[PDB]
Amino acid sequence: CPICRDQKLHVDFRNVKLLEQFVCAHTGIIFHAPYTGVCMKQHKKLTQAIQ
Amino acid sequence: AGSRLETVGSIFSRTRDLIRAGVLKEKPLWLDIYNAFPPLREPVFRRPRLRYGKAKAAVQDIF
Amino acid sequence: KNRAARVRVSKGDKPVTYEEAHAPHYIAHRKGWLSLHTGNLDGEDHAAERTVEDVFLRKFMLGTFPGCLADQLVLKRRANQLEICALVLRQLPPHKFYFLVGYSETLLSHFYKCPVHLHLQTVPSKVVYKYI
Amino acid sequence: ATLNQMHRLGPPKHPPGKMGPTAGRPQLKGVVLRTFIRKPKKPNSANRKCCRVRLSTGREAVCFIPGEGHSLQEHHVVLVQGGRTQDLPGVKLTVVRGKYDCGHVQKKK
Amino acid sequence: SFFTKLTADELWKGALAESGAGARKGRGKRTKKKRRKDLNRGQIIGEGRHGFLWPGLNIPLMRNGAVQTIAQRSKEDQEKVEADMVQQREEWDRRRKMKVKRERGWSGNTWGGVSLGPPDPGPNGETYDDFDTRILEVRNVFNMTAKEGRKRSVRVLVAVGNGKGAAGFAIGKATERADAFRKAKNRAVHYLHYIERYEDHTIYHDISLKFKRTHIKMKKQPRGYGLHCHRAIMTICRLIGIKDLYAKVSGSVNMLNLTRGLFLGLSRQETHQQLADKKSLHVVEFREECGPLPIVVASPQGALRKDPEPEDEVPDITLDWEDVKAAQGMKRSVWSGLKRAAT
RNA sequence: UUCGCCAGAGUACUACUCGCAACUGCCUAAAACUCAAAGGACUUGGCGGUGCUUCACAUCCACCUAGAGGAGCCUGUUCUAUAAUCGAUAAACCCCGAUAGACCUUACCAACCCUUGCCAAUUCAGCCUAUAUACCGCCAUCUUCAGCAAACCCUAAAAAG
RNA sequence: AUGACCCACCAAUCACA
Ligand SMILES: [Mg+2]
Ligand SMILES: [Mg+2]
Ligand SMILES: [Mg+2]
Ligand SMILES: [Mg+2]
Ligand SMILES: [Mg+2]
Ligand SMILES: [Mg+2]
Ligand SMILES: [Mg+2]
Ligand SMILES: [Mg+2]
Ligand SMILES: [Mg+2]
Ligand SMILES: [Mg+2]
Ligand SMILES: [Mg+2]
Ligand SMILES: [Mg+2]
Ligand SMILES: [Mg+2]
Ligand SMILES: [Mg+2]
Ligand SMILES: [Mg+2]
Ligand SMILES: [Mg+2]
Ligand SMILES: [Mg+2]
Ligand SMILES: [Mg+2]
Ligand SMILES: [Mg+2]
Ligand SMILES: [Mg+2]
Ligand SMILES: [Mg+2]
Ligand SMILES: [Mg+2]
Ligand SMILES: [Mg+2]
Ligand SMILES: [Mg+2]
Ligand SMILES: [Mg+2]
Ligand SMILES: [Mg+2]
Ligand SMILES: [Zn+2]
Repeated sequence: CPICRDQKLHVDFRNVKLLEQFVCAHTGIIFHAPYTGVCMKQHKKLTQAIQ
Repeated sequence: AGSRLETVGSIFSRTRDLIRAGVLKEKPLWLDIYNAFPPLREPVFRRPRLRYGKAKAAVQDIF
Repeated sequence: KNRAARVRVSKGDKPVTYEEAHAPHYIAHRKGWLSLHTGNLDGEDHAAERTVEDVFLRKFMLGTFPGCLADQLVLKRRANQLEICALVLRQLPPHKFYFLVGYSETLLSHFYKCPVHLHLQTVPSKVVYKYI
Repeated sequence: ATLNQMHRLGPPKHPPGKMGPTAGRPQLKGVVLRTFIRKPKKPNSANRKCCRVRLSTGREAVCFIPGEGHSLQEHHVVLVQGGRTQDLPGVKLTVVRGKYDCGHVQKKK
Repeated sequence: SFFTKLTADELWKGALAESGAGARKGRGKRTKKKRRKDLNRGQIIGEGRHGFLWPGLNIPLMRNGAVQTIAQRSKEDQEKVEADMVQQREEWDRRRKMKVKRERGWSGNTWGGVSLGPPDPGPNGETYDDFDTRILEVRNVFNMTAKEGRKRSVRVLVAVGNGKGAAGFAIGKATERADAFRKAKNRAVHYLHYIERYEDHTIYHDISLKFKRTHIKMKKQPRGYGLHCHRAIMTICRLIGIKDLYAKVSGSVNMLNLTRGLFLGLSRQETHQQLADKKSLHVVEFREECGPLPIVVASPQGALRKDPEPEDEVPDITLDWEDVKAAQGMKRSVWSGLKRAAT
């Protein structure tokens, strides 16, 4: 994936600069996993993190 | 380069627009002159259909 | 269609030497003879010997100066000595050229039992007559 | 059509799926009557091993045996399934390899 | 047997058999491939496996200010040299068997969607590095010739654009694929359109056009809804700079009629300023997210009307049964909601 | 504004029904099964015992001269024949590869022999073995035919011209 | 008057550190 190919990327609630990429700018909704292409595990991880 | 579509617009239109898009980097002479004293009708292409049915021309005979 | 010693027309990019651009029917008309010797004249002898000698010289020279031979060899035979004259691309350092000149001239002199001269003319790139 | 005519016919209705060789079931169980061989159609040729089976629905039908080599005799029960074999005209069924009396293809020994 | 031998060029020309009659009518398959390797590539003058060292060739002429004599390498030294040469061959075989990656356009074997990179500089020195070109359709096309019988030309259809609103397409045709690519690029740059973009992402207003047998229907989206379109239209849009769009093509999907039809359609957009001017009114935009607040988009330079527009209780407009079916929730297709990758 | 019709191709202006002064009939009109197309218009070729013009210069007819096809020989094919080469084999083979076979040539047949067995070296020499439908080399042929082809430009689209 | 079947266009380099 985008997220799991680069191990230095960490999904926390803390880095907003990373999480921001997975939210729409205008619509403020979270992209579904296919749009981006992350694996379901990390997509769930992300959703919780953004929460 | 430029735009060879004769049918799409006036030469004015295409030229101004191609400048607008930053494609054409030099303004041509006739442009400024054109803007200054433009022609009565926009020189846009038009297809000459044959009239049909009841339609006729408007031309008045001179008497 | 005659095919002999012809260089066929390509898409129009093909570089062609003055020699290669002329089909056999032009010999003695436009291009001249790559060899000269007495043997083929009316009353004369040992044509066969000189022919074989010739063939061996072209082969030998082509292998001794790999990649640097521009056009086919010129072989002049005069009163028992053969002057070989060649068009050579500049590839080697003049060290290698003089080494091969001396090596050759001596080698062939001892092979064919006659004095052999070698004359190198040097050229930047294959001279181009046509297309290109 | 016009609005009246479209009112009068109702909207178009999708016709129910017409039923095939397995009668809408995924497999069928059947006994082998005969084992034989059929040539394919014109453009491309071989000779394909088929059998004739009688199926639990009582209907008797030609069926095809996949893989290279097989052991099948009369009275063997097999399990057949729906894939149609493109070469063979008329042959709409396929033996399931690896069930009942048709064993998996034995790797060369 | 020494006379019996030949030149390398002769031997390769012989072995490759490119000039035979098999190659011409396509009398043999394309999966069969063999290549010519230079056999002089790694060799040096003077080098032989007997191991000699010649003063002018292998080794420098003078060592320590004197003339080196003719000499021969040790057995093991020659062993190492041949090891080196063998490893060189193996290295060149390692380089040759590696195939460079081709960025896939739409599908792996499609040329569609692929980038050709910037068109070539015009004769005046005029240079476009801002333009990209994408291939839309490559096709092997035939013509029956008196002599040769079937004769195979490639014809490609290509589109260029700078992303800033100028794009155009053209078609080019030649015996060689490479050649048609070049031709269609360089030709495309000559027919450019200007596409007016609302706020530089969408089009201005909904478009429906029937070009020949192709119907394109496009709808103007808000900021976030990226490029939902036939794949060709997405390609062209990305070249224009149109970032948010919805288009459904019906009838014949033929590629040339599609891009002609599309460009015609987009060209014929009527800007808000143009509308303002022909009606002589303010054109005012109501966003849904901004509430009742009346954003004034365009104002009629010149004299504004004091006359209100006639209020039509019920409008007479052509309606598409597709849009109406969409609005009322009668579109149940399993293919429509699908999650797709990003634009 | 209406009405009548049309949901791939075959099967099929068919099988069964109802009605009909029709009794080898009209009307109405399926399915199994088979196929992955079937269709419409065009484009460039090629072809036409299609028409109209213009020709043929040893050339078709009209015409001129000398021959072949019948005889003997000479020489080549095909067959048949031999233990006993190969190649050409409509035009574009047939005194052709051969401006050349008693031994040699020679590739064939039969007996016999020899196995680092032409060379500086080489688990290597050597092969007239198979494939001319893998080929280079040489050619034949349309042909004393006039076209082929890169680079461009044009066409309410371009297969191509 | 006649003249099995089958025949065709879906792969990319070289050169340098
Ligand atoms: Mg086949
Ligand atoms: Mg199957
Ligand atoms: Mg089991
Ligand atoms: Mg793939
Ligand atoms: Mg329909
Ligand atoms: Mg039917
Ligand atoms: Mg009838
Ligand atoms: Mg009937
Ligand atoms: Mg009935
Ligand atoms: Mg005659
Ligand atoms: Mg006589
Ligand atoms: Mg006679
Ligand atoms: Mg006679
Ligand atoms: Mg014979
Ligand atoms: Mg043979
Ligand atoms: Mg034969
Ligand atoms: Mg023939
Ligand atoms: Mg003999
Ligand atoms: Mg003998
Ligand atoms: Mg032999
Ligand atoms: Mg041949
Ligand atoms: Mg000419
Ligand atoms: Mg047209
Ligand atoms: Mg042309
Ligand atoms: Mg018959
Ligand atoms: Mg036939
Ligand atoms: Zn992942």
